[PDB]
Amino acid sequence: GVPGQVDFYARFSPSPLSMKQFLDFGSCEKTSFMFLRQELPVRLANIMKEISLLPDNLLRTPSVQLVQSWYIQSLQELLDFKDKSAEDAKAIYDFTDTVIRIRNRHNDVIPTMAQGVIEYKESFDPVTSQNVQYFLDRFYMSRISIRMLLNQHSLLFGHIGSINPNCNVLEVIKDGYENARRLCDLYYINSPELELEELNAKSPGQPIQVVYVPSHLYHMVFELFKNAMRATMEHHANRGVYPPIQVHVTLGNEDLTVKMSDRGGGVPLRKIDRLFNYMYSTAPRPRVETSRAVPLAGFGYGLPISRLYAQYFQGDLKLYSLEGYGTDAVIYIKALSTDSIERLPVYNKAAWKHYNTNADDWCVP
Amino acid sequence: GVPGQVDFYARFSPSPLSMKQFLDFGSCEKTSFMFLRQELPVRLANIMKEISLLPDNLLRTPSVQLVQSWYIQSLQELLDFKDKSAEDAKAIYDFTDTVIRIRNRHNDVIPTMAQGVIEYKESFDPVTSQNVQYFLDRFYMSRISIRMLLNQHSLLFGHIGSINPNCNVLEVIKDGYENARRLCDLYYINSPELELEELNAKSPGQPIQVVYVPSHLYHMVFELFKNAMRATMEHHANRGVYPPIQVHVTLGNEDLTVKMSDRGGGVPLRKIDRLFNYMYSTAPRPRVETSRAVPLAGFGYGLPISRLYAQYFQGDLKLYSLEGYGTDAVIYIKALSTDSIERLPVYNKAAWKHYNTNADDWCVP
Ligand SMILES: [K+]
Ligand SMILES: [K+]
Repeated sequence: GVPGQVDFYARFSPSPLSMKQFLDFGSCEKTSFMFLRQELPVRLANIMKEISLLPDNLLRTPSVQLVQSWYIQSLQELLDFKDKSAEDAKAIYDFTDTVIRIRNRHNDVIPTMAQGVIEYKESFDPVTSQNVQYFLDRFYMSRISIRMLLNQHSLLFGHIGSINPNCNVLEVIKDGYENARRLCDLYYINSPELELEELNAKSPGQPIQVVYVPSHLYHMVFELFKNAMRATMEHHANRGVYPPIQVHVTLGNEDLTVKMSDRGGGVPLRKIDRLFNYMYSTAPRPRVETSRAVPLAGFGYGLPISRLYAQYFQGDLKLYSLEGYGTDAVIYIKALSTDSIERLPVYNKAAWKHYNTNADDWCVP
Repeated sequence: GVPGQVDFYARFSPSPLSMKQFLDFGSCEKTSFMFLRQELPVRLANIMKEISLLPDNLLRTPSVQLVQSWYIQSLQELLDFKDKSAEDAKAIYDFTDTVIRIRNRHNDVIPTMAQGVIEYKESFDPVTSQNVQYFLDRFYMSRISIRMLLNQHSLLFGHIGSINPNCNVLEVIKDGYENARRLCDLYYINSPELELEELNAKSPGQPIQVVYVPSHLYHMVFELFKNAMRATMEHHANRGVYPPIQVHVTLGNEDLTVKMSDRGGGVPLRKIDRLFNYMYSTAPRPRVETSRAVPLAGFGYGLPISRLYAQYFQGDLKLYSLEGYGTDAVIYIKALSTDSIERLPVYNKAAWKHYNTNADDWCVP
């Protein structure tokens, strides 16, 4: 059975790696094969059990059925190697090929799962919508983790893979700003300027670098800029004077922090968490047949996924807004590669109970 | 039995009031009596069941035994009225006297419970210390609620009680600043200046007022100033140049926000929650027999209790710090009295399970 393969591997826990451990891999293709031939089936199988717990009307959508079919095909291909000899040179070539194969094929899972959620809302619940939120954080975090392993192995055996041991933080920030700004200019015919301030408390006046995945940092800052820009342009639309977006970067002993500050009018505290809510953030997918500029907010789960990127390596992404004034968004990244450990979801009794269960200890307002 | 009185009333839930409802009371002593003769025993009894669930070595301390004895005496005195005639003028005089009696006697519960926690740490656990954190938020929130009812009734029948329908927010802030500053000058022989900015988005350039309890707002800002000041003076000690504390007040449609910003060097994200942790924040009580200035941090649970004040009426108090640079503390208050509903703990099966129970669904770092 294919349910049997899934059940067997889902019993196991994923094995989180530190950023330092990823970095030591890039220094032996055989040592990666032995790791990944178990780890990948375990990671795939754990998340696949949760897909199965989705509301039937979500599960049954064309998009989710497509995504599930991809996971099933991927598992079966990796489980073709379970016994195949560790000493065999063809098998490891075939593995690195299968990994490269799987990586370079399904870049589309994130918007496709997001289409499934649209298909779900369109044809059809508050009880099960808590399940959807729980699942999607776990699914997308799992995906980040699985993609990380596929990317490292394909880059090394196909800068230490996708890790830059010396990630230039301000450079990434400025690239994120310029790319967001181009989109802002397109949609609003104007855009806020950037004011960038830095403090290396660790070593004052020296460049701020960390061991990091640059494309992760990019996704986070690019998405935050888009959000800051939209808030700014929509708030000050009447005045025609648009306050800059202010970014403060600090390297401390333990935390790299990127604070992004806008004067876009804020959101009250009751509402601010909606920005991280999949069911609320499920906006229409921009249509192909138009020359009209793409809006800076909408489809694609930019903010919730940005936060998952922060949290993946034990960082965080927090928003706090002052309604009527503006918003601060703060990225927290671990300054030390040894503190940077994968945050991985695991399927077990506790995960299953979350889908099948549900603060009585406080009086309701 | 006295356990029996407690059990009977603890079955009931506390009945949270809105700020608007408190305000309508002050417009009929008889209508308050009928309310409080049930509500007070219910509130006392619910919290008393949780005191009983404390670790034995905490429960048995002299200080906690004293506090429990006060709760027991208070309950017994209010339950002297349960049947006594609602139409009787002497009984209502005797009730308003009993309420006034109870209020004007035990102003000391908060440091006394905090002494109990010192006595507990001194002579004696990580499992039960989660119970202590859970209890103390609930106990101190309960206390705020019970004191509120005692204060309203004693003020009205002994500005709408302790509620000011037109609380001048900046005035309270400046009073909090000056009082903190005097203590800062005493301990550090210097202090940061205040920079105060305001925005009434609701009605631009008009004074910012809300329906609120001024002494609650005072406690919050005074405690935050002390914290901002200590961080500032201790960070910049070598330079002898001390950056101002910057406060931004905004009235929006739904939220009154007070942002307090310091350049006191911050705390990494791993540690920032310790400021709200009772067992970690349990510092030595300042000794009487000295002329040495009292430190701005230490004994008394200022920050955790400040946050309980914010949350009591559906507000919040959040900290976010940039390690190596500084910290923002944000008070969130409901702008509308009708959104301002008491947040009350309730004893039931769920509360009991919290003491007798214990994220397996994620991999540990
Ligand atoms: K598992
Ligand atoms: K109860």
